[PDB]
Amino acid sequence: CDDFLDRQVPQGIVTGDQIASPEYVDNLVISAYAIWATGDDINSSFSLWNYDVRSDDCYKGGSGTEDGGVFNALEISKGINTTDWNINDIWKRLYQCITRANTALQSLDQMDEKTYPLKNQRIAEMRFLRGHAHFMLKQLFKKIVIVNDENMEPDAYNELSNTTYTNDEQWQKIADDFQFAYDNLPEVQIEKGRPAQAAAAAYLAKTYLYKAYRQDGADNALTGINEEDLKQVVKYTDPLIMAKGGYGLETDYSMNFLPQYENGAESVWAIQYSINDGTYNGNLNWGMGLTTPQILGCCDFHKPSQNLVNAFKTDSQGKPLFSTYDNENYEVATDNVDPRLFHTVGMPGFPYKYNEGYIIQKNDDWSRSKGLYGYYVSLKENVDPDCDCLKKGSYWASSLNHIVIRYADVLLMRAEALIQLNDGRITDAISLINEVRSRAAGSTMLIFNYKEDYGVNFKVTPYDLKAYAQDEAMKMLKWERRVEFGMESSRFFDLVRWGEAKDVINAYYVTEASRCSIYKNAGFTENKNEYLPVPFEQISASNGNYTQNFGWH
Amino acid sequence: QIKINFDASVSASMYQSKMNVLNTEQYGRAMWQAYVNDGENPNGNALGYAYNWGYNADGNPVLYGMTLSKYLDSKNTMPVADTDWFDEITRTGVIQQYNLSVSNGSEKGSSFFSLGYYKNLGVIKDTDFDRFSARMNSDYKLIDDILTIGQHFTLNRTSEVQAPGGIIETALDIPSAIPVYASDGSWGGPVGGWPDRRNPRAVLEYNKDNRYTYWRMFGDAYVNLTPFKGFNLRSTFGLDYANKQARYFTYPYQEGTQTNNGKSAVEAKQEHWTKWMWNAIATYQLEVGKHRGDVMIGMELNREDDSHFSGYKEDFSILTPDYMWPDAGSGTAQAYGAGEGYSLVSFFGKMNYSYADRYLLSLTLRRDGSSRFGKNHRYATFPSVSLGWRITQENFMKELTWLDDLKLRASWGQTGNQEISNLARYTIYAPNYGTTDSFGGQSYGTAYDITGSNGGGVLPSGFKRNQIGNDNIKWETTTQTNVGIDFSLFKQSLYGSLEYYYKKATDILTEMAGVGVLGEGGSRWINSGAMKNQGFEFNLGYRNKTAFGLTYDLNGNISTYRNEILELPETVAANGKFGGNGVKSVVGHTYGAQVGYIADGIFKSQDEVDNHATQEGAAVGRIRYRDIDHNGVIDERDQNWIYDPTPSFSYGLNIYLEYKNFDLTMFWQGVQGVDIISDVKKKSDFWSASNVGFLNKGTRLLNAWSPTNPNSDIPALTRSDTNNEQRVSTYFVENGSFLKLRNIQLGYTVPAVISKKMRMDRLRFYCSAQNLLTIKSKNFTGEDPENPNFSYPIPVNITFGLNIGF
Ligand SMILES: [Mg+2]
Ligand SMILES: [Mg+2]
Ligand code: NA
Repeated sequence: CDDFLDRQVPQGIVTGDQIASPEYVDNLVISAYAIWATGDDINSSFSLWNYDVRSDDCYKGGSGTEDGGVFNALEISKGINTTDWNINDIWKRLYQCITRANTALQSLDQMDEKTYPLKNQRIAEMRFLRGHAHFMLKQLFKKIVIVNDENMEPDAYNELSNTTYTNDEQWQKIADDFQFAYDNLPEVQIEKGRPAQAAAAAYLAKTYLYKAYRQDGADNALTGINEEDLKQVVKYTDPLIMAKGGYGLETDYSMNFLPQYENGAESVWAIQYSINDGTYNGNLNWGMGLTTPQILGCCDFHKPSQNLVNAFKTDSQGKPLFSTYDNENYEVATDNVDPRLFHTVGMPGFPYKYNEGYIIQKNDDWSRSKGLYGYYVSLKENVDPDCDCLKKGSYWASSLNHIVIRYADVLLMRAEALIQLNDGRITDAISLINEVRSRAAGSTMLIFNYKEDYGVNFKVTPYDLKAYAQDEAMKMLKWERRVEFGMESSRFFDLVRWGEAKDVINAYYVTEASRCSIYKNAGFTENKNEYLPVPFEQISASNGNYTQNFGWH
Repeated sequence: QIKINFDASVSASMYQSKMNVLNTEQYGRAMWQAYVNDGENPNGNALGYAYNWGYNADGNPVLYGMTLSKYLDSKNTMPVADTDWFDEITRTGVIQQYNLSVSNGSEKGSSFFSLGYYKNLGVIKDTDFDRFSARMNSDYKLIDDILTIGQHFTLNRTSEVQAPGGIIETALDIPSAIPVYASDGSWGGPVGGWPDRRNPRAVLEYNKDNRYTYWRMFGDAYVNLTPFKGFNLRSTFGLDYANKQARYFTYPYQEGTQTNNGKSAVEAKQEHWTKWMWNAIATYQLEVGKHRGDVMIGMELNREDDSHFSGYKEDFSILTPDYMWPDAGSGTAQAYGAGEGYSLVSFFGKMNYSYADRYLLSLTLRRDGSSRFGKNHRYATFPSVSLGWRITQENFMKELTWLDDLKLRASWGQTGNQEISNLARYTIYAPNYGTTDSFGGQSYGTAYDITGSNGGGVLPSGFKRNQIGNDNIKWETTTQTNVGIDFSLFKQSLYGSLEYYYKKATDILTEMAGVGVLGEGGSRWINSGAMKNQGFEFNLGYRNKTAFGLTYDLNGNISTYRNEILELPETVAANGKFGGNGVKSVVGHTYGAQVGYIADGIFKSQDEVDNHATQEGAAVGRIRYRDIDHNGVIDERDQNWIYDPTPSFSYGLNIYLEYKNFDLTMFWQGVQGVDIISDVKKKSDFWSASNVGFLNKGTRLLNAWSPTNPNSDIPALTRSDTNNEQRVSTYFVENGSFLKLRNIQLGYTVPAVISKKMRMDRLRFYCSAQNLLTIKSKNFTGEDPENPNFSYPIPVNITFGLNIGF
């Protein structure tokens, strides 16, 4: 009677052998783009705002320090544990991205180009995704596992080890993917979710940059700057490639952070959050669920630091105050300010995201903490409350696209590599800086009246195309990056690339302790805190194959 | 000969304890204490507490007292309370139950007819349950002692409303300062920085209409056939059908910061569970005077299919259950459903033999198959021999007297475990589009707006891995060898037994989560290793009577066992799962043993800190963790075996007393010398040991070590756990020894000479009580030590009843 235990089969399911069949293959491709909108969490955004509170840009926020207590530890650099659930989380999650990319490659690789004249184009897409994941995994941890054999069987995974490659050799493997993506992506994607060739380039460069500040030793301190790495950053940022895909700078900065201008000509590659789309409440950007202003009732995380509000001050010559900005807090009526502030930090006495029927105040309705973490709001990931694109599920989320690569990044990175080459192309790097700066200059759309109605005195001026010292050109480069990327989670990562993590962060820790009291007992341990630890649960479960990070053992 | 059996029962049910939480008053103390301890100014708190405080001459901080405004609120819409939040959502429970059964039996055929009713108003507010049942059994002898056909039948109807998931637990970390109702008498809730957590009582209201309805038919029909003498085969077929329907109403809410944005919705759920069985069984037996046999052979098929589906609709214009059906919706919708199933087949047989009621023996073999597995290993065979020896019946231990019975059993019996996921063996891919709720995000959805249109229609979907398959999975086998002694002494007044089991489980089935690089869906049902479990049980009782007709029977029990893991795949020992928290492989240790740091009290002195090994966030008032390294730093290698859930022994005792028509009977159970490990102490002993800030906390953290209170084991109050106090430490292990009066019951039996006056036979009233009193050790911080992960006990039952029996 064996004709009896075979009668039943799985319901609503593809079993495993069938997934390899090709009719399911564009399903797999799409499923791998999806997770980037559908696999993050309130506490573990794939924008990594959570783990940029370490930077001198932002405070945790919320009720008090007892709320999300493990992110307070990070913010101050004390109490961080190799077992903290939040870190083991971000690990597990970004490797969940990869499963989808490799499942897709395990079938893409087994197709027929004659039958599928888009095989190489969609292999570039999956490898490009897999890159994007390893890159953020490298930023957050340094000593990552490289999972890049799409045909690897489940039990081969037990013997994987994060030491298999060296530091340069891991960056190189993260390059090897974007390089393939560049050599096989179309110059335009009629579906903007897919990266264009220029998108795989910018990343390819960005990867070489972080590879250029070599930490070829045992600890996280710099061991030299590689010029062959930098020559590659100057290569794949050439405007002749970026023209070939239609990319450039927007007329007005604010356009990169408004739902009305998703996918403009500065959005080199972005996650496509969407609503009214069949999903329970939307493929919304649920990762910014904590950083919605307290006026909605929760939760006032991701609050911008005064140190950032001040770094927009300018002299009467329209330049940053490179050595005097933090002495006295930004005073609206006396100081010349950079316009980029009013798109990054919503300040008290001002409208919350241009909607002047929501003016920010110093009260229960705008600080969940009674002023502990301040009275400032991050504007970039949040929107107008009257938007038809903001819903409430568990937290408040929108459909605002999250950009991974802004063309400004391309320009500044290019300027960075040029300056660091000191081959007389410093002037060219300056000229690139002036493209980004002169843009922010005119960006007074939506805020032109501010001069009369609030007394704000805009004044930003580009630098003079003369000679500059390599230490001097870096100084300005760093600053443009500081003002151009406020609250975009790049900031902490930038200092670790530069290797001045300990020096800058501790100096922020003393200046800011008079203004925020959570920063009193804080302190950056050098050669340890440049990178999160490797999760104990993971090292534990590798039965000897994993190695901890320096200074965590 | 017709028999009637009537029963009736009222039962009251009450919580008698709970984890004491903060007063709205105490809460303000503790927050201030944590503020000043941490040396930051306690009048910049975000909750609006007003402290006046100062220094006590030694130079230490002291609280003078506390004023809150009348309203928690810049606009006076929410008022401060002292809500006893657990009391607001708790009730006394009352059970009503009746059962009537009629039974006609002829020497031709017989028939039974039951009718029962049970109704259970629960100990939570706005939750009830009731249940009708009717039994109809009968059989028919179609040829005198040759051929018979029979039937069995039972029908149930059930209706419940259920507490949402852990409201009690949500009811204890909502601050008592939050008011049930607000100013206008609406529903109340947090505001401002008060913790984001919804009025349990509101929730209980909004959920009072989510009621389901459930029906069940089960029973069998059989024909038993008996050719010639002493032999009879019989087949039976039986079935079991069940069905559950419910509407789940979502209504809107604005309760301070707790919004819903006005979402209304209903979900109509349906679930069907269908099981059927057919067997056939031949049974000969012989008995040539002094010599007895029982042989038995049979087979039995079972199949289960079940399925469930769901219709969900948004946006209603009338927020009631009369209007809120899906047809009446005006917004977006969703549909859900799936089913799973399995089947089992069983061939088997039994041996039974005896001499002159002296030397016995029985053998059993069975072969079992299951849908769950691949064809490779689908069956497996379980033999089982046991034998015995009634030894007083022997023709030489006859003089002995004083003892009346002494047997001597011994079993060796394999047995199979099959209960796992119906889809154990598949790499499962599912097309998760994203149609389903999820807390915080983590949809894990295969949909994505590939075109960048922000959507406005159906989106490209995909597939996603839910599991990894192993086509090598197989049964699990327990080899249990038994051995013991049945005995009975002085004129059958002293009785007992004495067993020694030795279970041994082989190829244990669990579902193993995946290594983290493996990624999504890495998770699979494996067979991992073996485990041993052997112990000794001892039962002994004495019964007698007295002059003044007092009959009594005290029966006691003492148990003890040990348990050891014998073998684990390296990957599975390395990751914990069976113990050792992924620091120390659990082979050669007890199932569930844990490993963590060991806590050496509190630093009471900067010197204690200083001539202690280096500790990260150690200061005066934090917990001092020892250096098992003995290497001067504490890092993570400094941890050994701290938990071991095996009891030292376990014991029980039953008491029966009978006197002057009365009927007393008690039941005591206990365990001596166990460990216990829990989390509750993160809620009772720290301000800052949880992920969300400002929830309500326990009551003994008021006793925190401070300058003004040394010699306290509870570490100091701080706003941010910097000694990682909530690592896995001996702090969290307590003694859970205990002793528990389970049931106790008194009963009066009307004497038979006057029960008949109103035509009966047995008329008896009774009173009982389950879960009456417990006895814990002084080293346990409380709330029922045999379930230490709960911050509340099992509620007490008290029952009045009567059993009529015409
Ligand atoms: Mg979008
Ligand atoms: Mg040590
Ligand atoms: Na910071």
